[PDB]
Amino acid sequence: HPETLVKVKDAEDQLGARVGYIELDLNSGKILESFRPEERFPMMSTFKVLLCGAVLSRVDAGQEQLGRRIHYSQNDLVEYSPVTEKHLTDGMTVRELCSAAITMSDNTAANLLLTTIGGPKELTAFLHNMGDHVTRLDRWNPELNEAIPNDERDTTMPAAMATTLRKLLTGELLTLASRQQLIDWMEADKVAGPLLRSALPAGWFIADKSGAGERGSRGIIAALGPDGKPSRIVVIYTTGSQATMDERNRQIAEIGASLIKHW
Ligand SMILES: *C(=O)[C@@H](NC(=O)Cc1ccccc1)[C@@H]1N[C@@H](C(=O)O)C(C)(C)S1
Repeated sequence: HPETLVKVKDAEDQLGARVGYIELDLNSGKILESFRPEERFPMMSTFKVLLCGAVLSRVDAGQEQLGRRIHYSQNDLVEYSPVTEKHLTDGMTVRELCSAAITMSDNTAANLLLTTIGGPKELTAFLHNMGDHVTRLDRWNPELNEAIPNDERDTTMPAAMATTLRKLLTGELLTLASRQQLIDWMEADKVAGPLLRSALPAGWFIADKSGAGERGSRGIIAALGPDGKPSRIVVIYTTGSQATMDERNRQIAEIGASLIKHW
């Protein structure tokens, strides 16, 4: 609905920055609405969903185990590791790391997992293999959040990310059990409150992943829908704003309000 695009443009005005947006039909893959669908934006923490998808693919293939324990030390800790920080002693399982990476956006968890699969080059290779020739991971946390203007590193495009998410959640890529696990992690996201969740009506379903980075970078990927089932994928990215975190959250939430209103 174009009324939503009105809000997206308004957000651009308010934030004084580019906003990338896409509304995708989960079932058919049809693009319902878009704004800057093919411009690059830093993925930030949204990459974690793809990372865990790759992990799950290995689990499916027998090359990885969810129960496998990973040990790390103070040395591996990076900024913002609320979960990993508390488990230095006993370590954490792959499953727990994906949970922390997705639900709490634990940066260290993500790094550990990245290493585990072979690094950014491998995640990228994984995406390429699934038909995503746009999305690329080049660095680890925290560098991947630099958001240097015009830098293609660690970026995606709203249309690419939407499409990839659709494949991950509904394609034959992962086994059903792994698909569900991924969705369950995204549904349990605990740090995305002020975003789309704030505009979500009761009884609706939401599986998401937020992210923030330098240079006013903020974004969210989500699968949502009424009556406890997802039916659309929404991707929203922004970068370049000088606005405060709260200002950025509000705009994203208002975008969500509009998309819900015009459902
Ligand atoms: C992913 O996007 C992570 N972001 C940061 O570590 C980058 C950052 C944030 C603020 C200032 C400077 C750099 C984790 N993702 C977000 C998100 O999910 O909202 C957090 C803020 C939780 S950290």
